[PDB]
Amino acid sequence: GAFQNLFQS
Amino acid sequence: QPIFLNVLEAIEPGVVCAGHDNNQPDSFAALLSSLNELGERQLVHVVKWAKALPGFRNLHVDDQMAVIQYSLMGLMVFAMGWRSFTNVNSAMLYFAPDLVFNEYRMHKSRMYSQCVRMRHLSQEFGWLQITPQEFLCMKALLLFSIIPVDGLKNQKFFDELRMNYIKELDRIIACKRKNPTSCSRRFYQLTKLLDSVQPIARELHQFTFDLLIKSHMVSVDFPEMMAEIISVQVPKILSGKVKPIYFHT
Ligand SMILES: C[C@](O)(CS(=O)(=O)c1ccc(F)cc1)C(=O)Nc1ccc(C#N)c(C(F)(F)F)c1
Repeated sequence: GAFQNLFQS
Repeated sequence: QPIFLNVLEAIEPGVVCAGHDNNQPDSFAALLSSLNELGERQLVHVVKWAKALPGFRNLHVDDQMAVIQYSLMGLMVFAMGWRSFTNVNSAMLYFAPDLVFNEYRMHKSRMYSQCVRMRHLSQEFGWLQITPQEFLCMKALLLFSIIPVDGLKNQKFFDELRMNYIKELDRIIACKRKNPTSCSRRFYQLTKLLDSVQPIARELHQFTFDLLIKSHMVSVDFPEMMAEIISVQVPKILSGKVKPIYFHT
């Protein structure tokens, strides 16, 4: 979700 | 050198501003919308900080994400208690340079009870004379202070990391050494202080959960990312599925 994609960049 | 302490100071994040309109009169919706936005901003910096911590990449990617989310509130509350101590000697709550709470705001936000607990925590830094070094080591230990009761994916590496952060904080505690009355007691004091972050983060979790639930009916905006964390991870804490690791009983 939204946090994993933050975690990604 | 003091390798470990160097790293903690090197990665410690800068000032994060909330973007709040300090010339509008205070309403609940504005204060809470500014806090939700600041919450997301500080979360972005917490991810970067955390990923740079010694050993953090020993953890399974999934344990990494989970401890960030679970420990977010305790972390922000602790950093904020320190900022209030250093910036205003604990008279007000220094969420951000552009979002300082006086008693009127504490009350308009409808989080007075939680705010008063936070101010107390802030005074404690004074009372105990916490050094900037002890602060940094304690804050680092808080990212490893809250886990699912059913354990993590690679729990053994977590256990080792945490043990090693406990060690570093013991190595660094402030005392005249030829007396472990100070050193053994200092540790006691600091671990009591760390424990007390948890009920406060729990009250704040409870209030934010409730606010998300009724948010449409009170005009508070949650960033999409905060909405997901509140609805997906927050309730594991409130339901007892994820729990703090306490020093004392
Ligand atoms: C009400 C709320 O905005 C909720 S939130 O930021 O969306 C949030 C959502 C999920 C979490 F796991 C933690 C925090 C909040 O707790 N904000 C907030 C923002 C900044 C700071 C600081 N500093 C704090 C506090 F911890 F210090 F209270 C709290």
